[PDB]
Amino acid sequence: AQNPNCNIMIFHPTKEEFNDFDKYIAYMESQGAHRAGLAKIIPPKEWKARETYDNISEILIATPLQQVASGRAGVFTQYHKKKKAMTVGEYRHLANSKKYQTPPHQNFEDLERKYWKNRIYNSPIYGADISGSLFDENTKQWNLGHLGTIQDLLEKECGVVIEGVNTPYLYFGMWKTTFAWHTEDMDLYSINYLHLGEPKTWYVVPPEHGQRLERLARELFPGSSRGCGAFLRHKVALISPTVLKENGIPFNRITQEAGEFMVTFPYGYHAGFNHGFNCAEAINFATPRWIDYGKMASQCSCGEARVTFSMDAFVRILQPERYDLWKRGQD
Ligand SMILES: O=C(O)CNC(=O)C(=O)O
Ligand SMILES: [Mg+2]
Ligand code: NI
Ligand SMILES: [Zn+2]
Repeated sequence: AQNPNCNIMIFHPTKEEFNDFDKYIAYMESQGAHRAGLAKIIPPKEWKARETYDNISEILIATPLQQVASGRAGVFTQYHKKKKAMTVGEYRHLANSKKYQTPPHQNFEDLERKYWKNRIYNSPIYGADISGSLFDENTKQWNLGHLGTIQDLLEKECGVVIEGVNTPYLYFGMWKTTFAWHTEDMDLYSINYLHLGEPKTWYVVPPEHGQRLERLARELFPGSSRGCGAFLRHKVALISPTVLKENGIPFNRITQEAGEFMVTFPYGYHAGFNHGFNCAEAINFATPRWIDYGKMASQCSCGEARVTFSMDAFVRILQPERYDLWKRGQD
C-alpha cells in the first residue's frame, strides 16, 4: 500500500504532465497521495495563472464576514457577522491596517504559535465564497474555471443526466481569517490555488481516520452534537493541533504559498488560517473514485448547513433514502 503513514505529498509535474488534469490526479492517487487527505502541487516553472494581478482592486466583496470566536484558545466556534460591502482594494487596505495586519514573526512556526495563542481575541474579516475566477481564459492547464463538471462525471459514471452547474469561488483573506474543520459538500474533492499574497496554513485528517475527528468533535462541542448529527457541516468548529495531539487524533499540517495548488481528497477533514492579505480560488470536483464517498456522505438536516442548488441532485440520485429529510432541512 502506497503512503501508509498518510503523509502529505508534494508533486512537481512537468509542463507535459500538466496537460491532462484527470490523468495527473489519478497518478497522484497511484502514489498514495489521497491517504493524507491533502496534497500540494507546485506548477511547472513555465506555467502562469494569468499575466498580472495589477487590475483586481475593483472586484466587489458584497458581504465580507467578520469571524467572531467563542470558547477557549484551542477549542472554539466562530460565527460570521455580515459587514458592509467593500472592494478588494478597500479590503486590502483594511488587511494592512494596524488593527488587522500580520504581527512580526520569525518564521511560519512562530506565526502558527501566535495564531493558536491569540486568534480568539480578535475578529478578522474574510471575503469568502465569491463566485468568480482569476484565471486567464487563455490558461489551458489547471484552469479552475475549465474543469470537467461534477454533473458530467456523475453522468459518465452512472448514466443519469442531472441539472446543476459547478463554478469556482474566490477567497480574499487577512491575518487570522479561519476555515473551520470540514469535509467538502457530498465529500467531494476540492482544489485551491493561492493566486497572490501571504500563505495559508492547512491541517488535515487522513480520510481513513475521519470518524476519530468526528468523535472528538462530539465530545468537545456537546450541545452542537445534540443539535445535529452532522454538525461539522456547519463549518464553525475549530480544534488546535495541541488539542488534537492530546487526544491522539492523526493529522498533518502544511503551509501553501502563492503560486501553489492544494487538492483535498474525499472525506479529508481540513481546517486552517491565512497569514496575511491573500487571494485564493477553489472549486469542487469529482473522479470515479469519489462516487462511493458521495453515497456515504453524512448530511446536515437541521437546517443550519444550507448549500448550493447543485447538491440537490447529488443527494437525490446518490442518497435517495435521505433525500426527503435532507430536503426538509433545505426548505
Ligand atoms: O481557503 C479557504 O478559506 C477554504 N478552502 C477550502 O476549504 C478548500 O479549498 O477546500
Ligand atoms: Mg478590478
Ligand atoms: Ni474545503
Ligand atoms: Zn445541522
